[PDB]
Amino acid sequence: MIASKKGKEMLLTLSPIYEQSIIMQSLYEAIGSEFDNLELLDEEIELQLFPQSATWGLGFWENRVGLITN
Amino acid sequence: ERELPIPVFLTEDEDSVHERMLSNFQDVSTLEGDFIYDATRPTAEQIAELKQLGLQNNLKIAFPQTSYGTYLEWLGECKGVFKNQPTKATGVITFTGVQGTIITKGTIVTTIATDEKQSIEFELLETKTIGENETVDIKAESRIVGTIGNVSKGSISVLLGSISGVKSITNKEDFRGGTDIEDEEHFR
Amino acid sequence: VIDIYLKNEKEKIDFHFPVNPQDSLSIKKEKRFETVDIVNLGEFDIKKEGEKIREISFKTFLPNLYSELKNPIEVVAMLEKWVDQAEPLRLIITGFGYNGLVTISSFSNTQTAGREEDRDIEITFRTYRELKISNTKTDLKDNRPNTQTKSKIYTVKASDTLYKIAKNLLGKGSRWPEIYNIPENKKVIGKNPNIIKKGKLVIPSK
Amino acid sequence: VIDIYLKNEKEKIDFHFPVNPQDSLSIKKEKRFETVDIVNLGEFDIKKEGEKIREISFKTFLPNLYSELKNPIEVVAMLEKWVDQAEPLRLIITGFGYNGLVTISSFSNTQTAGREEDRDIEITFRTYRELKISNTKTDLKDNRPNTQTKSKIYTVKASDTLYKIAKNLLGKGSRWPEIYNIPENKKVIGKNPNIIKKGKLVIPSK
Amino acid sequence: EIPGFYNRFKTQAEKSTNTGLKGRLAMPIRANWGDVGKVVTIKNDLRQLKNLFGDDMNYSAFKLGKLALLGNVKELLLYRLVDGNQKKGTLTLKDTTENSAKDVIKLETKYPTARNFNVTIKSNLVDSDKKDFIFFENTKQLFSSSIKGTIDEIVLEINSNLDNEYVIATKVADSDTILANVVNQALEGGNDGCTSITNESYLKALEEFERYSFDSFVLDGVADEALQETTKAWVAKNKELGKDILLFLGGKTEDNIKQINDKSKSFNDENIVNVGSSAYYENIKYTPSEVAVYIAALSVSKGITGSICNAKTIFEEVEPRLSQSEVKECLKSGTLVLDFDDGDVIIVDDVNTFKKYVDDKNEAMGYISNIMFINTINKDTSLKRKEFVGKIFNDATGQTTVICALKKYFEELMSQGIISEFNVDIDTELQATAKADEFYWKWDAVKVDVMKKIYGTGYL
Amino acid sequence: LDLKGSFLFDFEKGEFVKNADGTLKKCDKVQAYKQWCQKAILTPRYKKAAYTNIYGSEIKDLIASNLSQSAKELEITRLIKETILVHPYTKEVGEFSFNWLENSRLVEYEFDVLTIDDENIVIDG
Amino acid sequence: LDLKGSFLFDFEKGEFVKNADGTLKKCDKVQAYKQWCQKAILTPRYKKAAYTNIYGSEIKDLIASNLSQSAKELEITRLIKETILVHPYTKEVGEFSFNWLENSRLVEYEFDVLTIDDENIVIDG
Repeated sequence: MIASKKGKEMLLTLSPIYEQSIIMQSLYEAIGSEFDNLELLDEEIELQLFPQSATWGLGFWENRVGLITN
Repeated sequence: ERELPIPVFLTEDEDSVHERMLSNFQDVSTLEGDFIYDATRPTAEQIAELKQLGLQNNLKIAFPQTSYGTYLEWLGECKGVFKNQPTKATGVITFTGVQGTIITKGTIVTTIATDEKQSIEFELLETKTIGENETVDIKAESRIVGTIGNVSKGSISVLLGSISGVKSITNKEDFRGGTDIEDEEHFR
Repeated sequence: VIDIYLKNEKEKIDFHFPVNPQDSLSIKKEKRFETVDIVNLGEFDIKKEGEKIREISFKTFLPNLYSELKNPIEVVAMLEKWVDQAEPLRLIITGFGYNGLVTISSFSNTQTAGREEDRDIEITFRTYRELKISNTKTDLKDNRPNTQTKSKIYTVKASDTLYKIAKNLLGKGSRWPEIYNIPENKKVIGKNPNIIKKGKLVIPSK
Repeated sequence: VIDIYLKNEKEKIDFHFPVNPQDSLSIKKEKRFETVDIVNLGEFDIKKEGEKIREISFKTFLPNLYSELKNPIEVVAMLEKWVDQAEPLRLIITGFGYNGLVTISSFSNTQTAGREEDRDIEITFRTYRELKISNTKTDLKDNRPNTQTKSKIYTVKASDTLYKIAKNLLGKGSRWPEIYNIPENKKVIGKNPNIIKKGKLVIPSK
Repeated sequence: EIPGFYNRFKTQAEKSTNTGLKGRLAMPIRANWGDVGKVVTIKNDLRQLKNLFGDDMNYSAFKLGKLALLGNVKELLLYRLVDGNQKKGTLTLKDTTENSAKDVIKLETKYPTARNFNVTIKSNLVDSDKKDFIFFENTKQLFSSSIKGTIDEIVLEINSNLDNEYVIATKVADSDTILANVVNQALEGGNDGCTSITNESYLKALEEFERYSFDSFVLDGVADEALQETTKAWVAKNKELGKDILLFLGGKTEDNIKQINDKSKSFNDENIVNVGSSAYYENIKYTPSEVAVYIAALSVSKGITGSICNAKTIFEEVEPRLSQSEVKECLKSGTLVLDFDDGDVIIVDDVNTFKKYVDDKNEAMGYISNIMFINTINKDTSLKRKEFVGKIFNDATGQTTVICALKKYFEELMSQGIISEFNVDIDTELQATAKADEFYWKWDAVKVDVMKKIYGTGYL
Repeated sequence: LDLKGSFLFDFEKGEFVKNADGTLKKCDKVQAYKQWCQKAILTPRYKKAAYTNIYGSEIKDLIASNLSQSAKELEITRLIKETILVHPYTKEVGEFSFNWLENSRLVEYEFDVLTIDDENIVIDG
Repeated sequence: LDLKGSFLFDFEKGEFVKNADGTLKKCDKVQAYKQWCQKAILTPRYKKAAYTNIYGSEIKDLIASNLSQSAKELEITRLIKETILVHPYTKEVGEFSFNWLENSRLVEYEFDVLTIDDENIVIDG
């Protein structure tokens, strides 16, 4: 069975024939994994947009304000 | 507030994504409901939803021209401007009852909850005793910040519990200590 | 056995005629063609490719007391309302073996001298059709009639997303900004379109 | 039970038919639409947005002696006068459940060989409609028919003021100078329009 | 009222929609409010349920009652099960002028309960000779009225006004001066009896329900094995008395598919139904025992013609989602299972616990609609029976009268389209030894079933 | 369209509902529309000079009329239907019912349908 | 026209058939069309969000309907016929048959006709 949350939803969006399809289930498990990562990545970009939650993007903010990035 | 220009890429149509995805296939059928369509269409649809919603919202919160909420606050902190905070309604409540009765700080008295309106909770800021005169006045405060509260003169008439000997609880004058969160657009 | 069902959809009403269509049903069919004469040869028949609208008509009486039933006055008001309905009606006739979208062309009621409660009905239908006004390639035909209706106000469910609501309830799915840009939807929805809650009432356009 | 009432208003007459409409009433309804053919597709039905004028017709006899009654000759003279009336008539039919403004299209009487006192009547009505020829904003629709009539001469009451008379009796209320500028109104009214007396007879225009 | 024109407005939910419903259901409800220890009939009205038993979702009365109400049952026979220890909220109000503070009035809740009814009396600001009596439920105002100082009027005025369906005043003693001002005095001493309901206490409701008649019975959202076995025997007993009661049950929350199916297999009576799945409804979970209330209501509401073979339930999500194989096992075991399909929770196949045997003709007995159809005919014949047992002369003309009555009654079922063919005739065998109320007759009918499955074969 | 909200007015008490703050209790567009409908029904037509000819009804005048019972039923339907439908938010009013509970004392029902009650077709090219 | 082939999928096993090489078993245009037809029949309409309104059928929803037997037969004919005919390759579907083998449990047949099944006139000037 698909492990990815997004994979399960995307598989359910198709016709119901794929209950036993290991191939299709494995396929959308892989697709769901990437979309899960992108959603996490997308949330990560939101943190970079501010100096308070910049995290690894804080160097950009330090670069923006001229502070010695380190 | 200002409208947000959006890059053309972030506003791509779902079918345009799917059409590009199916461009390379030329041997196998790509009809709707076909297996190749099944493999590709959910990806194209998911991309469009994420691209149109997730990314555009991220662009919106970037600048103070279009940011909001906590996001707009932090951009206020970039240039050291803070939005105003709310306050609790403050006022005085008159109590009448047996002189031996004692009223403690932290006691809760509210307004009359009804079907139309819910009761506004207020807390006493002082501990007093009725021992000298049957009437006493206790400073009180709304338990919730904001202009909620700031009630009329005789609004406060409800005690959640039941204190022995108390004959009547009535606010004497309208409360005035309340003020709401500053408007986002005003803060913007 | 014979029955007649009118399944209105813009008004979700599944009307079943209390009374069978009196004397006899009948449907014509006439090929769409034109006649042309040619000098020294005479007449000829040229078929025209398009089809032809054809009518179904009959007459009934709506009895006062009979198996499901309703007042004849309300039924007449129901049908007379449906006459002006732009959207099509689904007509099914069991014994006659007819099934297809139609629209009421003409309708008439009548109160006879006796039997004042009943209403003699004479109704006529027209076969209904629809007008469906890059990278050319063969694809599925657009033959399916799109006769389906939904409430003008939507209650958001737990798993829903604004894109998903647009596709399920407004077709292409990229139509979501039409839902969002309505000020009532903007008020109830947060300033982030991507965030939504179970409950919030949302108003699809049109 | 069935009754027919014709409530004329420009002549404040509430006529009630002494006799029910003979054999059978009937009203049609036909959707306003046009047919168009398309090359290689055939016919299609396009609904036209506007509604359609529909007719109600029947026939009666005005008996000489029967429950309220009047001479058939006068009744025919009454209706024949109403045929030329530009203003609309209100027609109510109890058992048929019809109620709406109509105007008489055609009317005809007849004296049979016997029964010389009675007059066989055949009458036809047409559904009536009205033609209602800054700072744009939504407001109440002008759907209410304005069928109401008042005497052409007004007797001023105690509390009345000339502005109030204009609004009650001529609509907008700012129309008062139309009442005043009539020389008869100027003569009876004082030179001050703002001053008026109970009694003074006043003539609204038109 | 004065002659003239009057008008009001109401929400469409307030429409008298009770018309057209069917079926009768029973419940031994736990309730915070209302009559105790008696059966009460409700005509499928939410407000009626609200007034009669409050609206506390924590208590099984309003919660399960709402679900059964949503099941479109014509009449719901509710019994306020109680633990004992029953008490009514009560309070005593005292006079001012007497320095001993004479107690003159006792107030009491209309029904036993434990909810926070409170009283606030303040000096009437317009006139000290009167005082404003405001009745509270917790912080919420519930009723207000000014009153004269005399005690008899005060008790009368409290008992007079419309909004005192909750509390009834009572005079303890007479006095001249008005009651003492007080604020939010709770009517202490009450008790709803919901605490620690005994297993035995359910049996009291059962015997009370027996004198009444109802199409089905469902437990109060409880999966206790002893109650189920007790109710199993109780319903079986009532069958022998001619009362054909259909029982709905639901296994415990922690029971897996294995436990549920074994429970259904363990008792395979056609009068018993096991729900094998919890369900969701605005984020509030409902155990299989709780869901059986809604299942029972839908089955009862469908009556004869309808069935729940694929009915779309009101529920929003079912926690145990089963594969087709798991569904097949549960369905084979007599377990009734709700399945999730495209955002819709749908009951499947209308089964009951009777699936072990299905011995040819008894295959139909495994479905709820078939049993409901059978029980109703027995009830109708039983009604016609009691009109004639020892009350019509047992002659051929009289017997022909009875057959005419029964035959016409079945002919009504033909008019409904329920039955394709039927026959009712003299039971010549048992007629050999007839007596005054021992005339015997036989019949058989062909019930029309609801379409359940379709098989298509695409030739190409 | 952009219809706007209005302020509550308890017709039972004949007074505006006001919050503990003392400000009058605002309410929704749909609540305001329902408030408006009851007011318009209770306002006789042509008599209260503040409003034009569109506003108001004529139900009170029908009481003195000599029309039969059935005729009065239709007039009630016409009058109520005409008065309500002037509002933009109305879609349709109908399903009228009547019950002459006594010899000559009547109770009647009718059902109102909002613009939002419409059903929308789901299709796009 | 140039319809294209597709990949087999054993509906009995609910899995793709793959060669000993491990590649999925390709198959003919006509085989692909038959594969598509069965899939489209089994796909309920308007519910599986990947596909538009054209794709899918509504046979499952008909089970809960209250229509008579004969009415349901026509609806089955309409629904199956409408779903299949969207494919370009379809010429005609018909010759429907029904058999209510039990009281309320049905078996039905229908015959599909391809574009290639057409008969061609033989003539040239």
